Amino acid sequence: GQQYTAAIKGRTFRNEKELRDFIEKFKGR
Repeated sequence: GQQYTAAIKGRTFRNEKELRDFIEKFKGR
């Protein structure tokens, strides 16, 4: 699969499950 390359620079995710959670962290401002 097309792994996320833009979405996040310097921190990539292998499991979208963890990105769904870290996403909850970015969305908060």
